[PDB]
Amino acid sequence: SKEKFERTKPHVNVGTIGHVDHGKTTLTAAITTVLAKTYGGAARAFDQIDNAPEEKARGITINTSHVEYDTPTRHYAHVDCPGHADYVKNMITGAAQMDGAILVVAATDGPMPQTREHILLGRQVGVPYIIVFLNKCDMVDDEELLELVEMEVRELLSQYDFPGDDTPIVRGSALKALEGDAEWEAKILELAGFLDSYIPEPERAIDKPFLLPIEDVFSISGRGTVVTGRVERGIIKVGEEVEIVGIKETQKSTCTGVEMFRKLLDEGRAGENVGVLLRGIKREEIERGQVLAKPGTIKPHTKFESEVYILSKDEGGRHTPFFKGYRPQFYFRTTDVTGTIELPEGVEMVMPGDNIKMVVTLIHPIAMDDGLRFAIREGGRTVGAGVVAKVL
Amino acid sequence: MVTIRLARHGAKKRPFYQVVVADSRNARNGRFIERVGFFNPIASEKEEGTRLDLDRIAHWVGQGATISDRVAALIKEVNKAA
Amino acid sequence: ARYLGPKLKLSRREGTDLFLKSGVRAIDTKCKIEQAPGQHGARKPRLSDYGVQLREKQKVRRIYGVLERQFRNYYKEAARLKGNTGENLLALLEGRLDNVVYRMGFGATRAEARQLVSHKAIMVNGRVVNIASYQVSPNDVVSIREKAKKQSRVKAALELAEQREKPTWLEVDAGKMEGTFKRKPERSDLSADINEHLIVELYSK
Amino acid sequence: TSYIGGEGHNLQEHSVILIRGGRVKDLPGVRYHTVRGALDCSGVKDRKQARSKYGVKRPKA
Amino acid sequence: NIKSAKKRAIQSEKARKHNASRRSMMRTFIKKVYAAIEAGDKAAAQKAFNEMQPIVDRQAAKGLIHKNKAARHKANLTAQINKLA
RNA sequence: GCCCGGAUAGCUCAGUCGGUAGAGCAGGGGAUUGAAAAUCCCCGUGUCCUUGGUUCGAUUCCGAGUCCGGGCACCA
RNA sequence: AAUUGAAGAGUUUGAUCAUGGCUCAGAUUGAACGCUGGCGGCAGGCCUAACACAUGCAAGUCGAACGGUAACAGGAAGAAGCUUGCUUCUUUGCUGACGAGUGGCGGACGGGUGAGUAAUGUCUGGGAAACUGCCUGAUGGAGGGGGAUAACUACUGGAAACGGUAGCUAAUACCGCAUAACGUCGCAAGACCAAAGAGGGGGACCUUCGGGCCUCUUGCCAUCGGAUGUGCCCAGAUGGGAUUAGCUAGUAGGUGGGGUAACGGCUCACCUAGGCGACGAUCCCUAGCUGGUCUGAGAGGAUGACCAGCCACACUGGAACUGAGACACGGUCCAGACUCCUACGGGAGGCAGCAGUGGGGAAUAUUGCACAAUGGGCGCAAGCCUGAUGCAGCCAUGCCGCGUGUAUGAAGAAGGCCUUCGGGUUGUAAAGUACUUUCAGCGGGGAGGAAGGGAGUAAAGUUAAUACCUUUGCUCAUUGACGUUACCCGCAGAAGAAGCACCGGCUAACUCCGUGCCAGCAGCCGCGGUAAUACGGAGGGUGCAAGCGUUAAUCGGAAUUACUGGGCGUAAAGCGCACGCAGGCGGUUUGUUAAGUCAGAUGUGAAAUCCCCGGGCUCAACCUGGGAACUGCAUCUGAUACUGGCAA
Ligand SMILES: Nc1nc2c(ncn2[C@@H]2O[C@H](COP(=O)(O)OP(=O)(O)CP(=O)(O)O)[C@@H](O)[C@H]2O)c(=O)[nH]1
Repeated sequence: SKEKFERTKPHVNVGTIGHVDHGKTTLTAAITTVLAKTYGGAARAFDQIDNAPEEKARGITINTSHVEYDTPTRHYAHVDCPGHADYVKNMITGAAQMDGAILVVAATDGPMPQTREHILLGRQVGVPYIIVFLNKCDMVDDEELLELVEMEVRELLSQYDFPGDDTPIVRGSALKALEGDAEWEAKILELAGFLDSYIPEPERAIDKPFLLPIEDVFSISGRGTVVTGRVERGIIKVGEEVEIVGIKETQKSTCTGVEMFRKLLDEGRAGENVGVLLRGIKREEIERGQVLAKPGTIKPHTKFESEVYILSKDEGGRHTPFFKGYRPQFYFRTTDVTGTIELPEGVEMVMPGDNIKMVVTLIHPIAMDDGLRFAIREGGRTVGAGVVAKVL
Repeated sequence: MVTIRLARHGAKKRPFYQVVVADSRNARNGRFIERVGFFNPIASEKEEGTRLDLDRIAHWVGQGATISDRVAALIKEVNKAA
Repeated sequence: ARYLGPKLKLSRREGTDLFLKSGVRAIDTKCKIEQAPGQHGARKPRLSDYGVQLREKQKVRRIYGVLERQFRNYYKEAARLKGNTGENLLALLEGRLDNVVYRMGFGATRAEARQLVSHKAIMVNGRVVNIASYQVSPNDVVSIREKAKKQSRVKAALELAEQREKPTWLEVDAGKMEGTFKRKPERSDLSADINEHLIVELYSK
Repeated sequence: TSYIGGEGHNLQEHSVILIRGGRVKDLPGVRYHTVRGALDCSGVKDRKQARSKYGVKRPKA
Repeated sequence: NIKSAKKRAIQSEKARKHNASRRSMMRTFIKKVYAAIEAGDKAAAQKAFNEMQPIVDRQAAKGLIHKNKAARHKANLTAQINKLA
């Protein structure tokens, strides 16, 4: 299908990051609400963005819900991620598509170690922009306390390379704006105009060989199988053959459908974050984590040597050193693979907070490239963070 | 309702037309009364190009056979004098 | 389609000369013939009746280079013809174009003759023919196009048949790599030693 | 009851397979086999000769 | 079903109302005769017959009765009245 | 995507509710019978699936994955 | 010219001959799976769940039937800015055209599936108690009026779907009157029965200035035909089980009435007591059928996917309506079940149409392009609609064609393998070398499928008419979805293009190493319990080839269901014996019948498929011309020896 997409504004990927119960989902409903009162059509609510019985029962997010809008500047794509400890895997899948992350900070608690992980995962997935919206501003009056809270958000981003001291921390109330307030809507509209100023239209390399990260799979009843993901590189159009590359025995299919949230786009260029239709592929064969590439230019790379910044208990890693043979999870922004920690002669056991480099052998092959920044999670804690130096 | 039309037989990209006498309510290759002659559109120039058993055709005209203009085009092609 | 392998090993298996490596030198003689079809060519075989029926089947195919599915269709055509099947089958196997071209000096070897037809060089009645299995009707002709004419290979290969017998059912001009065909071959005119009799029994079952 | 061919299999009480006809005439009441190269009952270890049956692929190395 | 050919549906409905009316008036005059024949009114049955003649034949000419059915309605019923009279 | 039961000597499996891994069959020897089976007698040959800790010591308590079986939720 | 057509082997036993099963060699397939993988041509592609299905499309057209015009482009009056005719632009159905509606026509065609049905069906051949829109031949008519309704307005219900009330107006919508005949009814007499008009052109005449009036085209009404399709009847044929032997009472027939287009238990009222059954009725199970396809020497057996014919079905069950025709796939209503929407009162939907999805499963495709050709619908026509169809995509699925190269090359090498370590083999194979370049790949040329149609043009029919319409030539611009086409040219370079099964006997083709009745092999008999031509590997060889194998299924071999063409003293088997009904068969003669039989003829046996002789794609498969055949059935005319009937 309904209403073919009309090429009007350059695409932008954005969305929420942060601590549990911090109004990330309410802000998501509130942002487009103020924007529904400015331009276009939107303003979904609490009942719509939250879809599961589990979610609307305990006020949580188990699946990364997506919403779309566009200011008079650019075209936008909002990614609503969870904030719960066991749902960190979900927000990382959302982190693989966002051109610019947006931290949702409640005025009460502020900078948390859990909020610290939502930030650290942003640098290890490639995102450079974070506009922090202080939510619950209508609940605080004691500014001396709140100004000390805001500066701790900036230096924590500054700890993790995000220029927080240069970052405009947006202050406002999302509750009133979602219900129709003329006062705090501008507070919401603060981040909106800064979204058109702090986060511009990046390098959209549409002239490269096609490659696309698999976010999730949505089988359309009547159409077939639609995989989801933003175009990492290259271009696609209905009438172009691709492949199913990654974990299992790699197969083939054809690009036969691209939708920008119901809007039919003929040619989905680089940066376009949509759902991609697969021809003759079942639900079972394709899976979460693989990648769609050009017909045969990405082999199933298995082993690679990486430069890894090992964290400490103070930096989010383990609290006790771990020997040769450690089996953690490796987030390739969507590809959670367990791998062997091949320690170099000189590091018998990994102390909390080391500056080392190890060789990793994957248990499931995938597309690999030198310079791939990937974080390391185990036991709820992101135990490490590395970047690929050598691909074997 | 009787009619004189073509049949479209042969193969892909190499048509052939059994000029036949059939009921108009059938299909293109369906039920018919009788095939009367034939036609080959790829018959440029050789020993055999087109045949229409004219006398039996004209017999059906008096019966009330509505000739299709394509077939009528062939009758105008294999004329009484031409 | 083609055997495309060691085409002298075939002659050692059947024991008979097949003119596969006819080319320039007259007789092979440098392959330890008749006693070495393979690694254990020292084993004097029993060679039973099914073998003698089958060895005859392979030999004829090995000469003209035909495949089983293709060769069986030649037998299917031979049965429906009038006269005698054993004769008309030898007529169809002879009526092949690459076999006709082989009888004209063009393509000193039967394989080369197949390649010559394969590369549009062979032309009949002003019509280029690529199909080496082109059935030649009686009273026709053959020649070579101006493009691939006397291309350093046709000359040398033509010299071979000049030393051969040059059969009755056809006639060569050799003025411009020119040929002319006549009536179809007779059993007594072709090969003079083959026993097609064993072949007819094989395809009966 | 179907005979599992080859030298060495990899089944574990569920392993979905494919059945093909044929008797064994060595086991009482066995009238079927298991297809080596189809579902979960994979190809036999290191077989060069006749690998269509027993499902070994062409060796890359 | 929703189709532009739904006119054929409503037009058949409109045609049926005219058809239900005309077919009913025809049958009453036929039933008028049976009321007469059972009574033995040799003149009245003839009156009813001669009265229903132009209305039963009119239905045959208007594409409703098959112009043989109506003829049969005349024939056998006539065979009754001259048998009585 | 979420929630459960399981991966234990070659095989089949019990044991925990922090105490240094057991049973049947197995395999071999003896006793034995015109021969064999059997029976009795002796023992783990274990990375308790992998990985880190809390700890004097972790199958254990947990936190997290890997694989297997089963169930449920979301529908570009 | 038209079927020139028939193979066996293995296995019981110490050994033989028999009998006799089991198994194999072949061809084939809507094929599936493993392996490998180059192109093209022509075909095929849900046989499993008649399971359920989002979206798009699959059936519309005519203003030359009518009231109208909501829009878009003109014309007109006028208005506005200002380049006062350059623009803006309000009125206006007056032209070009056309939504919404009335009406005519098509929607019953074509496309899909095989659930049901064992006979209400199908095929063959006859037969009469039938009907037939559109097409068409012949004969005639085509007079004159009336009353409504939708659309359109106003109010109003319902969330919507969907209506309701009061007025407006039309016709090729409806309805009388009139008028009727070789039409209907009837013995005749008599009685009664139809309707539609519009459009083009035009000199004169007439203009209440709509138009009348003339001509031309088409249509309307009545009737008899023809042709066509459809409906019905009768006879034969049309699976397995008798461990289903009796079944039926609107059932079998009659008299009268009704009903259908049409005869009739099709339906009634009464009477008669019968009707069917061993030459298989009922009953159960299974199943679409046929021309055909597969195998086969044939006779038969099996099967009947694609093409085509016929039948039935269209969510399940039922009924009826309109209509020439349906008891109707994109029609109505009702009940039910399952989804869907809901303001919860109440509604909407039907992919067994093309695609596609879920799911079932061993397994089967693209949410492609065009209406150019052909055909169908409508229309005067141009055109409008067409998931028919024409192509294209995808899959080696089948069939067929071709390539992956040729010549040369004896150190008769290396490496591998065997060895009597003598050597042989791998092997002219490779290297090297001299040639070539099909199909791919890239850059250029280039058919045919296209006939018509449209405008103008001239002539010819017709006409009062150099007008209009029809017909025949001419010209311009063109109409190709396929399509970066079939084919042709150049280019560089052996360059991108070889696997799979098997090697004991059957059944084409061998040795060694390793495992030791373990691992395993296998179609049949079987091998392996330290020497394997049988297992696993290596070398060589054999067969087949872009395919090779395995599995499943049909036939064959199987003269192991024997009509062609088997047996019964003991191999499996003569009822224990006799009597005898139905049934089958029958000595000899004459005459006759001509039923069986034989010949000849004609009707028919749909076409295609198979066969013979040819033509056209580079050939082939494939398409295709004619012929033969379709082994049969019906009727007539003769023969009448033989069999049967009849008479002695
Ligand atoms: N006073 C106040 N309360 C607010 C404001 N914004 C949100 N709240 C409340 O904060 C709560 C969290 O809402 P939610 O949208 O579930 O958060 P979440 O970020 O999805 C949490 P999870 O991490 O579990 O998925 C709700 O109660 C919301 O109404 C604000 O500006 N002011």
